[PDB]
Amino acid sequence: PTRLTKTRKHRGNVSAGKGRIGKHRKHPGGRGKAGGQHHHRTNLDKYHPGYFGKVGMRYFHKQQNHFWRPEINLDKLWTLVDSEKKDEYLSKSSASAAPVIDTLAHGYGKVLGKGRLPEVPVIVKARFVSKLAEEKIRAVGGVVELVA
Amino acid sequence: GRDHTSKQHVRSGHRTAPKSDNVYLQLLVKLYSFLARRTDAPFNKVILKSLFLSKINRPPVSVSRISRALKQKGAAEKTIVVVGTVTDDNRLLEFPKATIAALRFTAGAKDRILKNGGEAITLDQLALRAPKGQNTLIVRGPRNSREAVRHFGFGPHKGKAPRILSKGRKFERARGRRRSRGFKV
Amino acid sequence: RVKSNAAKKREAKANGETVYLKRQAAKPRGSRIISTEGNIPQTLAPVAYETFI
Amino acid sequence: VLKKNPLKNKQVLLRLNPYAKAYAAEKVGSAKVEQAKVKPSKGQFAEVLKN
Amino acid sequence: ATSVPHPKIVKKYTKKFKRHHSDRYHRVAENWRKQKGIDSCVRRRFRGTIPQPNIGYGSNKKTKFLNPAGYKVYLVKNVKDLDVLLLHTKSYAAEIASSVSSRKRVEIVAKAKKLGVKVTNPKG
Amino acid sequence: EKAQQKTAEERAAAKKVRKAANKEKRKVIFDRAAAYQKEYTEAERSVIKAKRDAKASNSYYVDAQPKLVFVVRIKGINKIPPKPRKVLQLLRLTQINAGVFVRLTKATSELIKLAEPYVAYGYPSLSTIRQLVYKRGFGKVNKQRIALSDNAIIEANLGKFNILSIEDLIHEIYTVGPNFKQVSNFLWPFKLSNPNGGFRARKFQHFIQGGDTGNREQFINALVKQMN
Amino acid sequence: MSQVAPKWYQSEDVPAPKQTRKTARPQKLRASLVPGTVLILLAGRFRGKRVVYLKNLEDNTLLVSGPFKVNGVPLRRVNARYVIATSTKVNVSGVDVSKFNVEYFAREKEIKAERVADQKSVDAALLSEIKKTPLLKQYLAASFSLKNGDRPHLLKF
RNA sequence: AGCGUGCUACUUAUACUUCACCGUGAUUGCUGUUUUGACGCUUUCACGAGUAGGCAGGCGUGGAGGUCAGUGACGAAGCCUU
RNA sequence: GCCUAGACCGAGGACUGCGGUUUUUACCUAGGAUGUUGGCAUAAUGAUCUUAAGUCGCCCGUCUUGAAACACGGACCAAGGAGUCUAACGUCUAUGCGAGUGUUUGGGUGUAAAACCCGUACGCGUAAUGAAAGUGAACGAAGGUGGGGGCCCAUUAGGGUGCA
Ligand SMILES: [Mg+2]
Ligand SMILES: [Mg+2]
Ligand SMILES: [Mg+2]
Ligand SMILES: [Mg+2]
Ligand SMILES: [Mg+2]
Ligand SMILES: [Mg+2]
Ligand SMILES: [Mg+2]
Ligand SMILES: [Mg+2]
Ligand SMILES: [Mg+2]
Ligand SMILES: [Mg+2]
Ligand SMILES: [Mg+2]
Ligand SMILES: [Mg+2]
Ligand SMILES: [Mg+2]
Ligand SMILES: [Mg+2]
Ligand SMILES: [Mg+2]
Ligand SMILES: [Mg+2]
Ligand SMILES: [Mg+2]
Ligand SMILES: [Mg+2]
Ligand SMILES: [Mg+2]
Ligand SMILES: [Mg+2]
Ligand SMILES: [Mg+2]
Ligand SMILES: [Mg+2]
Ligand SMILES: [Mg+2]
Ligand SMILES: [Mg+2]
Ligand SMILES: [Mg+2]
Ligand SMILES: [Mg+2]
Ligand SMILES: [Mg+2]
Ligand SMILES: [Mg+2]
Ligand SMILES: [Mg+2]
Ligand SMILES: [Mg+2]
Ligand SMILES: [Mg+2]
Ligand SMILES: [Mg+2]
Ligand SMILES: [Mg+2]
Ligand SMILES: [Mg+2]
Ligand SMILES: [Mg+2]
Ligand SMILES: [Mg+2]
Ligand SMILES: [Mg+2]
Ligand SMILES: [Mg+2]
Ligand SMILES: [Mg+2]
Ligand SMILES: [Mg+2]
Ligand SMILES: [Mg+2]
Ligand SMILES: [Mg+2]
Ligand SMILES: [Mg+2]
Ligand SMILES: [Mg+2]
Ligand SMILES: [Mg+2]
Ligand SMILES: [Mg+2]
Ligand SMILES: [Mg+2]
Ligand SMILES: [Mg+2]
Ligand SMILES: [Mg+2]
Ligand SMILES: [Mg+2]
Ligand SMILES: [Mg+2]
Ligand SMILES: [Mg+2]
Ligand SMILES: [Mg+2]
Ligand SMILES: [Mg+2]
Ligand SMILES: [Mg+2]
Ligand SMILES: [Mg+2]
Repeated sequence: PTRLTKTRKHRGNVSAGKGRIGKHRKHPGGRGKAGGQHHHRTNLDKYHPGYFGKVGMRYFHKQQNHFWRPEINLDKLWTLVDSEKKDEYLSKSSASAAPVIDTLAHGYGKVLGKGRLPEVPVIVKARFVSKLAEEKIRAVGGVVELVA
Repeated sequence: GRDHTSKQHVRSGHRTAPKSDNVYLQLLVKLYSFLARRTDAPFNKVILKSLFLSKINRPPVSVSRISRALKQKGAAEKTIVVVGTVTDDNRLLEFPKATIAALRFTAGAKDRILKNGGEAITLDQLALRAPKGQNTLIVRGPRNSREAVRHFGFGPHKGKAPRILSKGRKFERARGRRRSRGFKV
Repeated sequence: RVKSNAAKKREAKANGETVYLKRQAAKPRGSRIISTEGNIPQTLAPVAYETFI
Repeated sequence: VLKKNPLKNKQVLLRLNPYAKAYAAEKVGSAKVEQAKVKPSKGQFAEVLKN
Repeated sequence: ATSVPHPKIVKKYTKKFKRHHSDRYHRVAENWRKQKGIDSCVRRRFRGTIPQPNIGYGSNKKTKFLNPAGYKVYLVKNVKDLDVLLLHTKSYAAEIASSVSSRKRVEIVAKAKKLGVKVTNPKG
Repeated sequence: EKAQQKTAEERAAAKKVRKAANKEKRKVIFDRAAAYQKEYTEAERSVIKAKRDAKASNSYYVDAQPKLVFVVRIKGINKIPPKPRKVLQLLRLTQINAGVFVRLTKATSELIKLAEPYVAYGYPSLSTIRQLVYKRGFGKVNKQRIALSDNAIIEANLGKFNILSIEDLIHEIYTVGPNFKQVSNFLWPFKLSNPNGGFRARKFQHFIQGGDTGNREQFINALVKQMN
Repeated sequence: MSQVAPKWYQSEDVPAPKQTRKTARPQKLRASLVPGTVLILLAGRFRGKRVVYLKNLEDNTLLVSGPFKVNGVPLRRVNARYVIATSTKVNVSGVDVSKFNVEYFAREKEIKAERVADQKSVDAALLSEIKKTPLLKQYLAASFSLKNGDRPHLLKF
């Protein structure tokens, strides 16, 4: 709303809050990102280091679909078990019958190993796993089954 | 004339009321304005200040924090007090039976307190079973984990986050971030 | 001074009395009586001007 | 609501200092001193008159 | 003081606060405007210049808003507007709006006299 | 009306008991004031006797150097160098005609020496101290300037320092006592008027050269008589 | 003015005054005001008239008579601050002024027969004592005025 | 009624002292008497210069939702007026 | 210790306090002016306007270290007349939900540009780091130490537990 802006309160004061010496001018200092190497170096060096220069190799025609691999950690892995049957599975799971967790079918590419698992065997289906994630799954008596 | 040793006409710099115009938050302040004014209990004076805090000054307290706070020695049956929202944590393996008084509960949080035998009460229900805050335990959420705090106090060799819209190798990584491109700060 | 204060405090505890350990700034001097045996006051006057070159 | 000077209001003076009553009753402000009609400066203190 | 008793009414400044140079130029109206000029003799408070509004002239909170008879004046449009002054007839007075017709104004004056409300503008 | 008469009777009984208890406290402060008067007179006569004896015995009695000073800021708040400004602020002299009591030591003497071109100070007599405390004496209670109109204010703020009366406070100031700091800091700086009779023709020069600043010593009492 | 309604909490009850501790104390008259003193009236109808002071009424006023035959100034009250107390005195020990008080001068043109009788009874003794001092009756019958070069700060009365 | 110097009294700033009132900041207390206002009431103390500039609290205008079953051809708005 | 001349002021509004006198569960000068008398209400009293007198008062706005300036605009008056909207953002605040969140691209529906309803994806978040190939977050109660509000046991003190 315009009735809340300070332009309405500056009415009657000569300079409208812009100063009498400095005044409000068209473009003192330039337009946009002007002077980044000469007189705005002190700004870009302090607040945006790394701005100028080249780093790394280019990639012509990069399709981000190739690199799709959403991550799921171990502390969030049991949220993929059916909510209505989570508590029963946590009790009756054994080596003879353990829940199957299809991580790819839920939209995840790699299983990572953050957190701690319940001491309960599980069968985890993943495209990729980390070394420690699979070590923790085997320790609770589970297994990782690679899919594609 | 006076030689002033301090600045004149200085506001206290602390909130004396919520900025919110929610009438129901006013009633809780009403109740604890009376309690802090009349009980000499330090618990009620702390709560009155906490009811004034802004959204970033009352971070959510996860149900995992309550589990960890109840795991202190001799604190298993204390009353957990959260001036704010209590959120769920799907990374917990188990939750105890506990009594928790909070401004708000999420659907997952309430489902977890009652499933494990606990109670999820409001701060007015707290004031009758504990008008002096006896056997209570105030829990506050992490304030410095916010993303906005990542950019606070940014400077050379400060280790803070650049204020940037996109992230990648072409975005503020070459000169001033790398010794092969001049210097590194 | 820490050691001296500790020694004074323990000796006062041993004697069952008290000792004050805070330092004090110099205070104005007390009253006193000036004897004039051999020291009868000598009268001085400002001296006249002379040139010594 | 109004500060009253104990040096003007006698009742306030007695409120603050009850001993003022005894001071008034005993005439402590005009108390005589009992002493001898001596003059001990007859000797060497006449060094003040001349030297 | 036919109204509820009040302290003596003090008006710290009784003249109008007139805008600087509203007397020199017709385009400058007497409605007060604060001078903002760098060299202004009035903004810098030179001796001999006009008085200016400041919070020191504020009215005593016990005599504030009281007319010479000791009443606070409430604007009345229709006869139902006098109902809010039923329990305040000795501290609040009614003022009839200029746009009330000659018919309704007579009814308001008649009911106000019945209700005991005092009327500040009884002739018009 | 019934409730008012019931509470009035209860108040009357409680006030009867309170007055009975306070009578003893007033006897205590009466005895203390009488003892203070006795020791003042005895010390004065002792000093007079010592002076007379030293005069008789071809000796010279040297008075004990004053332990207390009353400092009045007679200079405005404009054009003060940073160090004397800070010194005047630390003496709580932040306005013209502000007075404060200072216990003389080396530290406080070098403080007063720094403020010397802007203040007039001296050695106050007992009657001057009494007049100051009676007419313009105020206490700092919860950071508020409260008139010393009743001995209960002094008791409530200095009873842990054995000050139960205005005369206890005056005695503690005059004969500089073990709790002089607390007693003088409880006293709000005295706000005096201008002198009746004026200053000298030009204030801001030392008292020795015909001005008003610096140490005037016992004539501070006359100056306080002009300003209080 | 505006349309600001009175509120329900705006009470109209008048509080009682606090209990005042201004207990009145008696009037202290000037040392020069002694019954029988000749006074000069400075204001009022009888301004400039020299009159005899008779009694101190309980109203803080002074009972005064001309006497009426000499001056035309009757028995009445005056205020002590509108009077110059001279040094001339008349022996009024033989004048009965017991019946004179505030209620005598109560407001009820005509004149009471009682008041005329009292005028004569008082004036008989007043004239008898006035004749003893020569020129005192003539002095009382003459009006007072300030002549050129009269300085009241230097004159004795 | 000049120059050097001493003395008595006197003159008066928005400065100082006491007091009234305005505002700001703090401060005392207020729910079995909280009693149809607690965004409210109340005790006390200190303080008040200000360009550029910041913030806060308000006044006024065209038009809009709701409400006053508001004013009005028995005269709205506008305009002139010790 | 005592007497005495004058000026200005009278905030507060049942009681509550401290003293004093105690002749007394009473009185007082002691937590802020009362008593009495006269006059006036066709008015003494107060305000404004105009004008006279006394005293002071240079033309505003602007740039400037410095303006009444022999610096610039302005003869006068009325009406108009200048920090806006948008895309994307930083801080702070309020609100809804909360490890998720966003109905409005679209579909349903309608009293039809409104209101009401629906869901897949997608954006942001939930993982970082490296130029990249790639790898990828618990020794321990998700750590120890000194503080740390609050809470618990105590009984000045002291101890326990100690979120941010
Ligand atoms: Mg506005
Ligand atoms: Mg502004
Ligand atoms: Mg400005
Ligand atoms: Mg302009
Ligand atoms: Mg700006
Ligand atoms: Mg400009
Ligand atoms: Mg600029
Ligand atoms: Mg680039
Ligand atoms: Mg000031
Ligand atoms: Mg201060
Ligand atoms: Mg941390
Ligand atoms: Mg981010
Ligand atoms: Mg670029
Ligand atoms: Mg290089
Ligand atoms: Mg005026
Ligand atoms: Mg006006
Ligand atoms: Mg006037
Ligand atoms: Mg202007
Ligand atoms: Mg200037
Ligand atoms: Mg009209
Ligand atoms: Mg009562
Ligand atoms: Mg000091
Ligand atoms: Mg004088
Ligand atoms: Mg002189
Ligand atoms: Mg001079
Ligand atoms: Mg000369
Ligand atoms: Mg002033
Ligand atoms: Mg003034
Ligand atoms: Mg209640
Ligand atoms: Mg200001
Ligand atoms: Mg300003
Ligand atoms: Mg305002
Ligand atoms: Mg509007
Ligand atoms: Mg428009
Ligand atoms: Mg509308
Ligand atoms: Mg109508
Ligand atoms: Mg005209
Ligand atoms: Mg009054
Ligand atoms: Mg007492
Ligand atoms: Mg003139
Ligand atoms: Mg002039
Ligand atoms: Mg220019
Ligand atoms: Mg320029
Ligand atoms: Mg120039
Ligand atoms: Mg100019
Ligand atoms: Mg020139
Ligand atoms: Mg120029
Ligand atoms: Mg130019
Ligand atoms: Mg033009
Ligand atoms: Mg021109
Ligand atoms: Mg012209
Ligand atoms: Mg924004
Ligand atoms: Mg997504
Ligand atoms: Mg999604
Ligand atoms: Mg290792
Ligand atoms: Mg610790």
